[PDB]
Amino acid sequence: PPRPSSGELWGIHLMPPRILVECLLPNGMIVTLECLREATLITIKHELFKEARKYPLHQLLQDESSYIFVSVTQEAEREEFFDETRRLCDLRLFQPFLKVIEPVGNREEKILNREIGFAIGMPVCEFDMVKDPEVQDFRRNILNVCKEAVDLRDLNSPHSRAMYVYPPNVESSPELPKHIYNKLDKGQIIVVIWVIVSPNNDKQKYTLKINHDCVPEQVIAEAIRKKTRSMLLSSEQLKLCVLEYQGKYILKVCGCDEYFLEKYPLSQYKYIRSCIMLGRMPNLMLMAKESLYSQLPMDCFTMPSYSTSTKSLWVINSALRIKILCATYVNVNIRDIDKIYVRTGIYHGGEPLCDNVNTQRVPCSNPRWNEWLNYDIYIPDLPRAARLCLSICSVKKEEHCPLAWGNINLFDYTDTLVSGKMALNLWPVPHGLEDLLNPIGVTGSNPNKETPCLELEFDWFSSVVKFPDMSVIEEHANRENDKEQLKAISTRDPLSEITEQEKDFLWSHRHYCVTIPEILPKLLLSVKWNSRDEVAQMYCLVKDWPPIKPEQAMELLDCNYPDPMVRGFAVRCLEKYLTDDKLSQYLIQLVQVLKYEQYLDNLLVRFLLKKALTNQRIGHFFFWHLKSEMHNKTVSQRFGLLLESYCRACGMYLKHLNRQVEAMEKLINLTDILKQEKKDETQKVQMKFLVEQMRRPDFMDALQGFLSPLNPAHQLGNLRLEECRIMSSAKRPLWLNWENPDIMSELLFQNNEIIFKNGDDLRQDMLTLQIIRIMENIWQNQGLDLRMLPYGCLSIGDCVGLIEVVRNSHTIMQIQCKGGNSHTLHQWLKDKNKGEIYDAAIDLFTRSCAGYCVATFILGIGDRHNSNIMVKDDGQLFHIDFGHFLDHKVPFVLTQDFLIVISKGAQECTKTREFERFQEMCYKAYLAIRQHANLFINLFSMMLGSGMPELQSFDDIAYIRKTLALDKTEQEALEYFMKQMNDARHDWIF
Amino acid sequence: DISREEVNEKLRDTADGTFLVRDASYTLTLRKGGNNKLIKIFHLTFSSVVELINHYRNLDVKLLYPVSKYQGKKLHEYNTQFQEKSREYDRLYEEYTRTSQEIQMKRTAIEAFNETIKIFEEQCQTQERYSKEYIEKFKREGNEKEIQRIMHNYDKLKSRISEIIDSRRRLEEDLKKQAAEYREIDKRMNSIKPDLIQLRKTRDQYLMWLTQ
Ligand SMILES: Cc1ccccc1[C@@H]1NC(=O)c2cc(NC3COC3)cc(NC(=O)c3csc4ccccc34)c21
Ligand SMILES: Cc1nc(NC(=O)N2CCC[C@H]2C(N)=O)sc1-c1csc(C(C)(C)C)n1
Repeated sequence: PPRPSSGELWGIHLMPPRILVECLLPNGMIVTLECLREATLITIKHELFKEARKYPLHQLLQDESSYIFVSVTQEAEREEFFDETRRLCDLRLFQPFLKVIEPVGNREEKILNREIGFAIGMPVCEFDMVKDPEVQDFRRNILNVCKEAVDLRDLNSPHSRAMYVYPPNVESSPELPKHIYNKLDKGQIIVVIWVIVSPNNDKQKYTLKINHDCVPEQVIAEAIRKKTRSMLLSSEQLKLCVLEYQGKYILKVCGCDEYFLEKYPLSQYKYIRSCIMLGRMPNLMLMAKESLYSQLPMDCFTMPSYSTSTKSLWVINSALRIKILCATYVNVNIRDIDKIYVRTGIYHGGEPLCDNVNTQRVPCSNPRWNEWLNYDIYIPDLPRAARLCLSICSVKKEEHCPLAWGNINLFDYTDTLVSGKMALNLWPVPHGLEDLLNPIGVTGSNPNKETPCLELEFDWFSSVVKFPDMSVIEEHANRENDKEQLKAISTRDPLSEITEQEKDFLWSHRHYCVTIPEILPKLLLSVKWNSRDEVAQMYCLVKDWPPIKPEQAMELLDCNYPDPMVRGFAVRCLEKYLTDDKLSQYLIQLVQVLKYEQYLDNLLVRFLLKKALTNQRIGHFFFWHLKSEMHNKTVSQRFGLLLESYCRACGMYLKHLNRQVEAMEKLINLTDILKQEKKDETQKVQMKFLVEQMRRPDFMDALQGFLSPLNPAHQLGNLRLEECRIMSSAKRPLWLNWENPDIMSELLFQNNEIIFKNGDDLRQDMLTLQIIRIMENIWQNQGLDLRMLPYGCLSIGDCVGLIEVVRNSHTIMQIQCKGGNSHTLHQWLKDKNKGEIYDAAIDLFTRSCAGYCVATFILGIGDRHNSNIMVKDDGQLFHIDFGHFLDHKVPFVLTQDFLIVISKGAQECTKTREFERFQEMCYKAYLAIRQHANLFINLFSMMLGSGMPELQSFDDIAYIRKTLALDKTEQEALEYFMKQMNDARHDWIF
Repeated sequence: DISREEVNEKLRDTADGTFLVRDASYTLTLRKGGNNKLIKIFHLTFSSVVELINHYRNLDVKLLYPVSKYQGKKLHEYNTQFQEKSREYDRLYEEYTRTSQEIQMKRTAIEAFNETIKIFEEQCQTQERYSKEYIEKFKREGNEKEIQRIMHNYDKLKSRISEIIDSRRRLEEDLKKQAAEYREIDKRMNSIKPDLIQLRKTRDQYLMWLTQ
């Protein structure tokens, strides 16, 4: 099992400077050697064999080059330390000892296996010992997706490898909004290409002015032409040279690892489109093709070690029946709680297929029922995604409360109906759930066998009952001026109530609906899933359904749509239509919806793992998102088996990921010590402790020269130690600083700053920030020029995360503290940006302020404290720390402060020329989100699975409807919002 | 004009076919399948809603059970006895979550001790294998001063195993101490949570603007 802390030994956070390690020599002897914690295994082995000749049986000991160290780790496994560069402190030992042996078996296999294990945080050999067919099949079978992806990466290998590793960071649509054309100078952008031309950084500029819609090759071509101008050749001799040498070069963003490897327009690359908006100068570096292509690890994925009568369901003429026999364990007062009973029910996702049926009451002391339970459903009428939910329940009659819960799939991954005896280790009830059953939670037995175990039995029939193949089902299955009614439901939100009248209305016109694809979600929640007959018709519909937007397909992957034909349609809509761009931005939701899938092997994971191993930028976040949720016991096995399959095939990025994982562990451990044993000590004492530990060679090596988890394009080079510090908070977050080793850091990122926080759940912030991005994206691509700042935030594990530092930004509180008044906020922004920038920086303030008032309101994150709003020097306003608000629990944050800045004039301003615009911005902004309500509802709907206290049911999400005023006419909703805007007019420390 | 979060509250552990009326932006909800149906009323073969509702009561499904409307300072005493239980519980769940992790830790540290001892026992087999030929050579040569160094070392090796074995065996006992402590925390949780269910339905109260 994973190790529970990041300590250097079991029990101990930090080894002291010198450790006595007990060495087990291969001749038999025990020698007790004093080692430095930082010491390498090379130096330990050398000092061991020196001192080993002072002991008996020394004549037996061969050259130390012939031997390797073996010890037990905190994960309770035998690690063979082949890499003897590793330090003592970094080994993660159980107890301070080492065993000298001669190595055995296949070398590269064993090393790779440890490497896969370290990144995941679980040993590989633990999967090898799992006694489960679905698990062992998943492992053998999933390698097919991996075989595809490796075969896809290596087609036209030089270019296609580079594309994997440095995918173009590009928008979804080439067409750019009209408000962005007007940033350009008569259809054209001024660019600077740079070149290195000698061992020393002898730098040369090339300022070009080129069509925004040029490809990188054409941008290169213009560079070549400019160099060639001094030379005297024909026009058709320029051409010859330019043409051949267009495709020996690659453009790269100065300051980070972002390459222009693909034939997209220059404007479609996010970095350029950002420069156009901000009105900045692009600096790209020119760089030789072979000089990148050589750096590419010539990689190759070789395969690992690991590689009866039936009748259809509809031939069986009976009602479903289950026997509840008895339970092993009940944890109960036996005084206050008298009796206990097993509540049961058959569910299709969250909706139940038939009445619930209970057992008789028994005394807690002897929990044995031994009773056939009768379900009000025919066996054929069972759908594919049907499953049993049950729980043991207590009584005071007067008071019912659930003790342990569990759900079981009624069909195997091989579509076999369950039969015979079966034990089920139950689960503890979640925190604030008082429902008798928990149909939401994972399906299967508890890995922790030290829990209440419920025995039960299912009927045996002549043969092995299987669910029929699709072709058999396809066989069986085979009004005017109410189209105003159909379209009018197909626009209404996914959480809106659809009456039994409107259900019967939709089902009746099902065949028509094929015209209006977007209605499928509404249509499906009208089907009676407890009808073999209705079901089979739908299946024929879904099979011949037109495609739909991904944004809308994503609805069909949440809890409410557990049917595999419904999900398979959805996944197919993504396979075809979802762009890498778009994928990346909804990756949080897509991973989380893997939970709701019934089986390990399925179309969605196969889709995701393909895309993850096809594109490294998706792969990186794919890894983290998954790894972060590994501590969670319900999902660890699946996500583990998945992260295993990825790490196997991902290539050389595993080594990059290990260095990240290692760097985070040190930081976890470092924080843990300050949080626990050094908790009381003053700021001076701690800071003294921190710099001492941060200077050590084990720390410096592990946390220098690795890629940021927030962004793998950003390299983190040498620590600027003098600028690293512990923050003020009682959780002790770490402000870190890095030199940027990129050759031309000066232009873009001289300093990478990251906050490392231990102990606070950052998933809420992570989900909030994602949504602010999409609100900006919707506004921007519709012509509404509102500028948000969804800074970087990543969860790396259980209340451990990183935060991007927005530079040159101060909280409103900061500004207040220095002076004070309304005019001082203005004066600061004027003070900083004067002349022909003052006009542009107020125009930035307005737009940012508007967006974080509309988004703030719709999300219900209004009435925010001043300390939580920041301003960049250039004038961009943004909100921070969305966790700090949703934990603690006026609609808008608009203040007379900011109104002075936007109007930029007389203090006594009710309305102004400038103000009126600002207001019209908000209305257009607000109305833009209202018209995209459905997407945000669905984004939140897919994150119900995820354990978050704020998103546990659809009832929580319904606040969004109230803010958007979806029920009311559009015109009305403007009025509703305008109320809130007006309404939000008007000792600060306490 | 009740909310969608208040229909579900009133259908919870109700028999199927319970019914009630609501205002729309009227809506006749119902309990059947273990669900919440909607059958809206447009405000029509019958000359009333009042006349209409009364027939069905006697897959069109019967209105078995009705919801009724009916069921200051002696509720301000009970909210005080909801603030005690809710603190006491969260404190138990705090202690439950810790103990849960700490048990899981002890269970790893045993597996580890097992694998550690397994290594050290192999060392005894290693040493007895190799020492065998050298012990005999020293017997022949009658060199006790050197057989003492071989035995001394073995005395530390076999001695070190015992120290680890009690370390393991001491933790195995502490596990059973912690496990029991864990069963009693969960016994005291499950015997408070029901109380906090039917002292919540109590929270529903008359609506006045003033607080406390
Ligand atoms: C679920 C939801 C969706 C969309 C809007 C609101 C809600 C919440 N449901 C509510 O009833 C509620 C109420 C407030 N505030 C009180 C109103 O008067 C003060 C705020 C919030 N916001 C969030 O919880 C929220 C914002 S982004 C994020 C990310 C992850 C988890 C939760 C959140 C909601
Ligand atoms: C976006 C963001 N940007 C930040 N930048 C800065 O703090 N500074 C840059 C200039 C100097 C320094 C300052 N103003 O003192 S912190 C942060 C941020 C985002 S979530 C967060 C919590 C840790 C509070 C949760 N914090």
